[PDB]
Amino acid sequence: LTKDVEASDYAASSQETTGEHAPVGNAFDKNANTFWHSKYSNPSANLPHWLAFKASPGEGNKIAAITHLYRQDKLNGPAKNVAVYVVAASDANSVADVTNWGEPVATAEFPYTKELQTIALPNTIPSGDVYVKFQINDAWGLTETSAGVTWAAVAELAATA
Ligand SMILES: [Ca+2]
Repeated sequence: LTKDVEASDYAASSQETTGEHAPVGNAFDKNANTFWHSKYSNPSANLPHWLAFKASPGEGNKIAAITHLYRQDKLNGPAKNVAVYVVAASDANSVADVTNWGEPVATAEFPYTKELQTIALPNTIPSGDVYVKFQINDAWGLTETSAGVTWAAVAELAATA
């Protein structure tokens, strides 16, 4: 019932730890002020960028939604076109082991905003413990109409059940 789910075993396509302290862990710490950021220091990562983690909802429940909160400080090309993949935690030893994520169970286009975004998931996803990949295919520019940025940042990523 609209409640948050234990996350663990965090992974990212890339992360910045040189130019600033922005590891994947920043996206799961329940602090709006901290964010994961893609590696932009040289050699910089490119799109798509993603975060993944394990969601543990309890035995008799299923994750209903992924939530995304951008950084809150400024508008710096927030995520635009996103995709969520899901597999059963049994599918591998850890998040990082997962070699096939299947078809996106959900997509979303986010408005030009810092506000919290919710992506409801289909009930065809496995029950109980799941690995989740949140992937950013496209980003906003520095205005709505300028060319999209090549980097990504997320202050918080979470699953509800
Ligand atoms: Ca954070």
